[PDB]
Amino acid sequence: ATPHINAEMGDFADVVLMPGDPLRAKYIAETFLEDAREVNNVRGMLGFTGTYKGRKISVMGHGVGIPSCSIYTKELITDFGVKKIIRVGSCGAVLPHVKLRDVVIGMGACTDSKVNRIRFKDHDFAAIADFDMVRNAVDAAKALGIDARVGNLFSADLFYSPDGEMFDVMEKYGILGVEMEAAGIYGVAAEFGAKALTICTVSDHIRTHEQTTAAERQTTFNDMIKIALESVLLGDK
Amino acid sequence: ATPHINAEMGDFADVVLMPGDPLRAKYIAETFLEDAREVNNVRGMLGFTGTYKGRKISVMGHGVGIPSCSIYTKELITDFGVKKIIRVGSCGAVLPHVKLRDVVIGMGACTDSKVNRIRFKDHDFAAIADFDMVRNAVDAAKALGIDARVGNLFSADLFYSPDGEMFDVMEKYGILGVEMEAAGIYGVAAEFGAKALTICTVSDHIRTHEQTTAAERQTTFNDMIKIALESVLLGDK
Amino acid sequence: ATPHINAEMGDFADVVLMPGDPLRAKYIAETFLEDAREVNNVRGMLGFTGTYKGRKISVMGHGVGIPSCSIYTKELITDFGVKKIIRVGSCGAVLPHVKLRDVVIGMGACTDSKVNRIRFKDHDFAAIADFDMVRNAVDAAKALGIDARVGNLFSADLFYSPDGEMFDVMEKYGILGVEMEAAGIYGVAAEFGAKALTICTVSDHIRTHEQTTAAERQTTFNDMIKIALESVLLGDK
Amino acid sequence: ATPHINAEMGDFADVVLMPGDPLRAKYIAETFLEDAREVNNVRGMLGFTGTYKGRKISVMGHGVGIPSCSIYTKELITDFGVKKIIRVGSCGAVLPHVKLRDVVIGMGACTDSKVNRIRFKDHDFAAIADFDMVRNAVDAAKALGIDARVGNLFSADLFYSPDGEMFDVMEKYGILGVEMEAAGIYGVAAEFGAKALTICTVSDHIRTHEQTTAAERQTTFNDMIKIALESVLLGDK
Amino acid sequence: ATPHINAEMGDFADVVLMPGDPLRAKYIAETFLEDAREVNNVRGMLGFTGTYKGRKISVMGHGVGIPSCSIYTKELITDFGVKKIIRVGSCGAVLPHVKLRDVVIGMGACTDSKVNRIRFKDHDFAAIADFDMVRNAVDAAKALGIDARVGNLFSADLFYSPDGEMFDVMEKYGILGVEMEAAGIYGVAAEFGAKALTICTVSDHIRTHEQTTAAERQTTFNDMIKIALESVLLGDK
Amino acid sequence: ATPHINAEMGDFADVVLMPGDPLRAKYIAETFLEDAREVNNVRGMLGFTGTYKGRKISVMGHGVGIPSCSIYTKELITDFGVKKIIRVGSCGAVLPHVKLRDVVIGMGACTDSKVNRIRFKDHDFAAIADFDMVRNAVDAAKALGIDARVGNLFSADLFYSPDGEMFDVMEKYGILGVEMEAAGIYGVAAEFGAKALTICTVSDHIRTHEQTTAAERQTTFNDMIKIALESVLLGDK
Ligand SMILES: Cc1ncnc2c1ncn2[C@H]1C[C@H](O)[C@@H](CO)O1
Ligand SMILES: Cc1ncnc2c1ncn2[C@H]1C[C@H](O)[C@@H](CO)O1
Ligand SMILES: Cc1ncnc2c1ncn2[C@H]1C[C@H](O)[C@@H](CO)O1
Ligand SMILES: Cc1ncnc2c1ncn2[C@H]1C[C@H](O)[C@@H](CO)O1
Ligand SMILES: Cc1ncnc2c1ncn2[C@H]1C[C@H](O)[C@@H](CO)O1
Ligand SMILES: Cc1ncnc2c1ncn2[C@H]1C[C@H](O)[C@@H](CO)O1
Repeated sequence: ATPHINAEMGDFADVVLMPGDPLRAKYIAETFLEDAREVNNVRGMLGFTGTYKGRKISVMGHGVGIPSCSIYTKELITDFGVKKIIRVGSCGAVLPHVKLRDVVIGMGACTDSKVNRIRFKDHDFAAIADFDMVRNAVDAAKALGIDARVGNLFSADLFYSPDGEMFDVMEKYGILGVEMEAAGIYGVAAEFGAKALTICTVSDHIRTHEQTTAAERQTTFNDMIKIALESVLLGDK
Repeated sequence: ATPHINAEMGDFADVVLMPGDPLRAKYIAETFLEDAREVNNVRGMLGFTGTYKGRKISVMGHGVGIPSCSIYTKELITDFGVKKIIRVGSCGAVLPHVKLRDVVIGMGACTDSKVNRIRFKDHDFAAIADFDMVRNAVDAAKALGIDARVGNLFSADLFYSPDGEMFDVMEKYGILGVEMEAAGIYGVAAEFGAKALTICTVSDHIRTHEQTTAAERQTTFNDMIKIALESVLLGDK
Repeated sequence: ATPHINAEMGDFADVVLMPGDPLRAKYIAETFLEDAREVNNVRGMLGFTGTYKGRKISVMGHGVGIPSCSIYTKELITDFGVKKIIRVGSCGAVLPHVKLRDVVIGMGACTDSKVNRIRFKDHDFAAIADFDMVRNAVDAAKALGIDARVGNLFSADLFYSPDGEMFDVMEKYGILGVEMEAAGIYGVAAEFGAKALTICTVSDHIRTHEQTTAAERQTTFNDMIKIALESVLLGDK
Repeated sequence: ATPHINAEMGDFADVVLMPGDPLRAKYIAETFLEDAREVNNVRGMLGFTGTYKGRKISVMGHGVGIPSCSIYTKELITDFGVKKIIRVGSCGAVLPHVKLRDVVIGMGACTDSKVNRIRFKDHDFAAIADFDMVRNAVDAAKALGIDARVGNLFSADLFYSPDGEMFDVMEKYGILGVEMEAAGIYGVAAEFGAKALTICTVSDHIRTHEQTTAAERQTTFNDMIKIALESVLLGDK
Repeated sequence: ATPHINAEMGDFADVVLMPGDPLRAKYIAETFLEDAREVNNVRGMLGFTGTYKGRKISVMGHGVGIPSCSIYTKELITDFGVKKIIRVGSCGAVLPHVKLRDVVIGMGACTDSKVNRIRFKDHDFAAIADFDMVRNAVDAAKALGIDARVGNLFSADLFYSPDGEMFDVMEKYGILGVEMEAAGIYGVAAEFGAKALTICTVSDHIRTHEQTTAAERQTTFNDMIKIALESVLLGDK
Repeated sequence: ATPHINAEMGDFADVVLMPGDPLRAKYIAETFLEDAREVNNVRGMLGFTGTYKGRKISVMGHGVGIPSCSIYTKELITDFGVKKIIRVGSCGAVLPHVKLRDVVIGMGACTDSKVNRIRFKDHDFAAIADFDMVRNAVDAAKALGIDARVGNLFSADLFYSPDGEMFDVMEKYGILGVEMEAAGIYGVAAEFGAKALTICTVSDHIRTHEQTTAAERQTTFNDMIKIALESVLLGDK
């Protein structure tokens, strides 16, 4: 057991999907996983383990922010033998052509956090996902009839940033989505020799304000989970 | 309502206690508050509002990490008229004389996060608590027969830091406890003109390893809540 | 003796009040101290030792700037057994509400200097004063019927800064006064294990642009001194 | 024409392969391109344009260092309509498993330079290659039965660094190869909206200390070129 | 008059020699200048104006540290028509071959202060002296038969630096002397359009720990003054 | 031989003139040196050795950028006995009074590169040239009747800087010319124990956008060469 995970080696699959909303852990378990079992409840961060088409998979939230997800991803890697971590969440878009409900795959992740500089002797560490996982997610999406967008995400420490102009810089450099974990998870993965990938659906615009019915979300959300799960099966091949 | 708080102005008291463990919100509500009511459940972050000796008070978790707590504290201040925020949690000690179960009041808060530099034009912003709140907590503790320790806390972005030596620097500079929110909350308070204070009980040593029975914790925890709540009443005077 | 202080262990009291102007030290000693004697003259940085209501007390200028006061405070602590240092000076206001002749107690101090970053491994070190000393100062003020504002000061390296935009930043984040020593003195207090406090009187308002020099301004300066001196008496008890 | 390129819009193909050694460009053009003609000679930075299996292709050295390649890639993109840039060079390994003659595809690139910080408001910009170009390169390698490692490269500013400790840091975080251009080229691609990729062959192992120069090493260099050229053909389809 | 100087235009010469210690300014005036007249006493920072071989000259202390010297140099340049500032202070030696009483001309000045970074958008500003003034000092020394090393000085913010290893870095890069003003004075000269030069007398050796001993605190301190004064005459010619 | 130079000790003179463009190195050799002999061709970075008025002299390109020039200067200093490096390149003017064809002597060199910060523990290293070499150039110019400004140069990493406003900062602080090597060369000279000086010919004006036009690309470029060569002779004397 670890400080934030009351479980033992083997309780988690070697692949773990992690939503930002804690409530989504249970939802994913009862909707996509078979024969699921609870493996953690520490601090209310419910963790589950089951199988998807025979493949063992676990699901558990990571909390909002690099600090929070750095804890869970780290403990899972070093103490529970986790090899892959797929973050499934939302993101705000700064580009005009990126619309709500669009699926973005963060091959890379910029950030204004200092965690990676702390790790890389104050130099620039390119926080990146595992290449194979990226391609697995892209193909999985294609197979479902979805055209995902692959590029850079921006992991912000402040949802309410005082530097509004930074969003302009993000757009100017091709940032596809703004979230709050990617860079941190990728940093942890590199630090402890694991693999990671972040998949997000555009929840809103950081310049205007589009609209998406309640159904659209729940539907696109299921689509994102399917992409993640099927990407794992492609990876196993 | 806000992105992370599904409530309206008035649903929260002007004073809010915020634990790091989400589960503690409900516990505090049913143990110390009277006539409590649920005011939020978004993303599973239960929020409650009641009265303590006639004084209106709300309680709700803030999540682990500066990013997470910066969201909640901000939304509460700007959209729900909150004037005071008291964080109640745990902390790791680096000083030999600071023992487990000790109560530490963070008058100041150092950090390795970049949020404050982002706010202060890359200069040094002294993340501090409201002075009156600090003295209210100190006196409240005294009245309960508890000698609190007042000084600097260190808000770390990484629970599992690669820079072990930094803990040596912390000890050399009088850091009383290492946690993961203070500096961020104090930053938000200064940014939006509110008042904040962080109170923590030593959960462990970052050099050795003492011991505290399960009872000791639950007991000292109740003590910390009492200190916080009574400090509010002293502030009202 | 030291390179900057030509005196011997014992000449100084364990409590030293330090104004920026060395001629101000002479003023303080002759005005408030009984049986005072000059204990230092090096570089014209006058130092004195006498008694206030029977208590042994010393006063000595610290020169302008963090680099200057860092030397004198350090030497007083490591070579003259000084346990407490109270800076009594002036500052410029940036807050509309902060008026001329207002007494400000710097519980914390922000800064443009990099001295604390050098000390704190390039991270954010919250330069704060000793809690008890702040409490004694506030209680002393109250006793004298003098209102006192407790908060953050800003220790600038350049009295004539090339970027006036920082002033709006200070105002936005609640800085009570701009001086040039507090942050440095607190760094030294932490590094060498001593206690320090900074008290200042608003001599000018950078906002409406206005200085203060008259019987009223000189009356307020004396009040600050009285606050400092009486605060140590309360501390002794 | 430009200050560094004495040619006209149309002389270069929309895809340019760029080695660090200008003499290497001559080698590539004569070895793989048909009906190739020199399109630039300024500063001895030879440039050529020809066809590979009917496809118009150009090759031109980029000089050593981020500052050098930043100029040429920028000009090619903004003044010569170049849409894709493929860097084909060498790198030094730090990972025990990465062997000599191994082909490394830099999906991302870390760095000691501050060029991207200047571009990204002093925050962390993840310098990454174009996903499709990386995918085409990997598929091309596969077709040639050539194994290829996809990951992070490290673009150093100093071939002779004063701090060898950074090498252990690179190894700990999985850097596949150390070169001196990738991070800069990716920054330029992002700033000016173009697509770029860096491919390299391990010419030396900084670990066991060993270079590679022979028929086998030259065979591997040609494979990298073949990979690059064939990757563009796949992209066209 | 200015904030820190009670005088009027014309009270100072167009060239001002400035030692860190006000008492040394007084010594210089009484020893080298004829018709010496005190022009300032604010904060005890003595300033004098007189003649040397018919040439009007001023000498005034600047206090310890960059923040202090920046004030006086600025005011002199913008309100008193000062064209040349020649600092005549002391310094600590780091190089083995540099001994006490040695004269050093700082054509350049390194520093760990943030003032120049504040002025130069966080980039590296090479704080250098006026070339003509440098040559004048060299020639002056030659004529007087006094040895003088021309090179880089280090302007430290902390006389009692917590980073001892930095001295090794200074030595490796040939820093001739360690003081606390050069880089700042040069920053002001460039910002406010004036010329400056720093000349120092090795006061002590940082390695051997040998301070200014013997009656060699005069003649040597005088050599520096002689050179500075004679350098001015050469410049006038 | 070295990694980037195919030659042996003795193949180069103890003094090497270095232009950024290899072709200009070739021009210098054939135009100013007798018995010119090509000593290197690796990567096309032409190097030559011959005699000028009886004095053995070498000239070799260093490529564009700090990373490039650092390599060649380093290798020459540690493996070929080079004692003096005199860069003879071009530069862009920011000051209104500086016109094309103007000669500039960089006694100092500012920069936005991180190389010196890497060498100097993130502090400010004043990248300066060798004083004697500077004076030799001034005197040489005087004798030849060629005007020359002695001052600060700016070594930029990005020829196509995204920060246009920085040019205004350069101008305000009197930067004579903008190039891409000075600060780096000086960093190497100090690190590896050698002497260097950078002389540049205003190639274009950053404001007016006037490039090197007319047949004035020779005689002027020659003045620079004449000064550099004659400065060496003076130094030998
Ligand atoms: C403006 C902004 N910044 C950061 N994250 C944002 C955002 N707008 C939306 N998000 C998304 C992604 C986060 O992970 C999530 C936080 O609730 O919402
Ligand atoms: C080593 C370390 N770092 C940061 N926080 C620590 C810690 N040891 C204990 N804590 C405490 C305070 C945090 O808020 C909490 C996280 O679960 O545990
Ligand atoms: C407006 C302002 N800025 C910086 N320092 C100030 C100030 N007003 C007063 N001071 C204080 C601190 C210094 O020690 C001194 C400088 O005049 O007075
Ligand atoms: C070990 C090492 N370090 C830095 N750059 C290296 C390298 N091995 C190869 N390179 C590459 C990138 C440059 O363009 C060039 C320098 O020799 O080769
Ligand atoms: C060892 C050392 N470090 C820093 N500054 C030093 C020094 N020795 C002498 N000085 C100089 C510069 C200051 O202005 C002055 C303070 O005593 O002496
Ligand atoms: C305008 C400008 N900016 C940066 N470097 C410049 C320049 N004009 C000329 N140069 C110089 C220095 C480089 O080594 C070379 C590149 O063309 O010319």
